[PDB]
Amino acid sequence: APAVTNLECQVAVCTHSSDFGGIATLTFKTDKPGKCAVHSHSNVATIQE
Amino acid sequence: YEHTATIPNVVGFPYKAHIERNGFSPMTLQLEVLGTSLEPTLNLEYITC
Repeated sequence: APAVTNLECQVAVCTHSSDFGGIATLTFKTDKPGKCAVHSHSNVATIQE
Repeated sequence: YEHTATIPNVVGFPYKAHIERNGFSPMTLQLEVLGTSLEPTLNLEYITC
């Protein structure tokens, strides 16, 4: 499993549209590429794909 | 999208108007008047020879 460290985010737009009203951007540090999965531990917003 | 501005009346004077909205890059306009007439509402009282 590729190790993922130093994971932060920043905000671009965040509008209240019905479909998907915002684009986040996440940077980190790793050692080799591969496959991962993401999820949101809340109910205020939902993340895609 | 809707936007209003006011331009001064001097001829040969490029004015810039700025448009800002969420989710898009800012954009500037360029209005520039090139001529202006002023016709009164005539009616011939008489004519003279």
